Amino acid sequence: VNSFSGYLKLTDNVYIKNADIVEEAKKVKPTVVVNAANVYLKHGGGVAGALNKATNNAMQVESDDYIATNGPLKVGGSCVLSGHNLAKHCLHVVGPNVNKGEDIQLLKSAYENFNQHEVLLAPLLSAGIFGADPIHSLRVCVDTVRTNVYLAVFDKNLYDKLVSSFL
Ligand SMILES: C[C@H](O)[C@@H](C)Nc1ncnc2[nH]ccc12
Ligand SMILES: [Cl-]
Repeated sequence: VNSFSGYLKLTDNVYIKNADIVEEAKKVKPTVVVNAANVYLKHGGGVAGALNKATNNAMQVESDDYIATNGPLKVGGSCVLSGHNLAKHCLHVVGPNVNKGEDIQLLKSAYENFNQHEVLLAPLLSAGIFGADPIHSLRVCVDTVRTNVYLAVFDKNLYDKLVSSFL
C-alpha cells in the first residue's frame, strides 16, 4: 500500500492520472520523481522547467555541478540526484526529443531506467515539448516498465484520449 490517490489502473503495475506532477510530488513526496531531462540537465521548460521552478532553482544548481563533474548524459540514459522539496530522489531520464531528430527507438531504453526503482511518480517520456506521440509513449511505458509507475498527465484533454484509446 502507498499514498498515491485517484489513479486509474492500466495494468498490474502501470497507473495513470490527470494531474500536475509538481503538485502531485509536493502532496505525495514520493521516493522517486522522474524528470523529463535533456542531456545537459538544463531544466528550462516543460516538466523539467516546472520541477526546477518548484525547487527554487536548487535542482538546476545541483545539476550544473553534476554536469561539470560528469559531462552530459546519454539520450536514453539517466542519473539519480536529489528530489529537493519534492521527493527523496529525482531520477533525471532523457527520452529522445523528436524536435531534435533523435531516434524514437531510444524511448524504450529511456523507460528501462525506471526498472531500477520499485515505485516512481513520472510523466510520459518524450511527450510534450519533446515531440513524441504520447499514445506511443504510454504504450512503450506499459511494455517496458515492470516496477510500479504512477503516470501524471497534466493536460486533461490528453488524459482522456490515452485512457479511451488504451489497449
Ligand atoms: C506528455 C507531457 O510530458 C506532459 C504530460 N507534461 C507534464 N506532465 C505532468 N506534469 C507536468 N507539469 C508541467 C508539464 C507536465
Ligand atoms: Cl511538456
